[PDB]
Amino acid sequence: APAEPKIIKVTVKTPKEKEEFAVPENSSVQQFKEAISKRFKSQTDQLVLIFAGKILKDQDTLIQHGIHDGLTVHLVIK
Amino acid sequence: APAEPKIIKVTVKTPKEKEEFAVPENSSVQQFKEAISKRFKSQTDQLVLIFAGKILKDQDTLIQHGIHDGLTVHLVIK
Amino acid sequence: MLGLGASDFEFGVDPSADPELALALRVSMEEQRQRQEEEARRAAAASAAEAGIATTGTEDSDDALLKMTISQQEFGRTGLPDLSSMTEEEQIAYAMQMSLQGAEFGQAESA
Repeated sequence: APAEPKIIKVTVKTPKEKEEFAVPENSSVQQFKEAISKRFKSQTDQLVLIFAGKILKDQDTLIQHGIHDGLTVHLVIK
Repeated sequence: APAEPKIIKVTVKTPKEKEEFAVPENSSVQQFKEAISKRFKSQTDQLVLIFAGKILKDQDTLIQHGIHDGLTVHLVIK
Repeated sequence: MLGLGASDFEFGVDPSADPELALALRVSMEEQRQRQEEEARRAAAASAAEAGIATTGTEDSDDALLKMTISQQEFGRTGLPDLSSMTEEEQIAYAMQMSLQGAEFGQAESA
């Protein structure tokens, strides 16, 4: 399976708990937000991702930020 | 032609030069490395093949990668 | 005065007036550091293995001089990057890039 897009697992930490999500390394933040929103049953408009000391939004990309497998993201709902 | 095994000539390219080796299309990477290493007098321990944008190893086969008669390969010595 | 100056960092300390955000970012930075440490120690561990397998010498100073001399020469002769001068990974990457017929953009910070 020599596919360019490799699924990566990112540990999402939230005020409620932490959960690891698996998504394509070339996935977008919006896609990741959708996955997280489902697990936490939250909204992508209320939850904000944090990484590299900067807030990650839909305009941002996972790989663009250097978020690969075995990474730790900070989810902030508010 | 497809019926029964068939000898193919693979063109190996090395940082020193390139050469064509005739071997059955059912030749494995390990066998191919041995053939190239013999002519170049190198070792499979440092012999690494490249093709399809992916480094070919003894764990793969020539035909498995699509290597046939007239196909080219990028040999890299460590 | 510190008070008037920098506006007493009233909002230059807790983004959006939320100290939590500052802590989240700090932790995030720390998380990256932890990962970086693993990679840093990984290279050291691998390097140690190479040293053990290979012979042992105390010509570290001489090696540093070679790297500095070759580094300056490499830049000047960037137009002609000899494979021998470059590392096996660099040579391998070059072949891989050609295989993809121009892998990646090949440029940093598009402008």
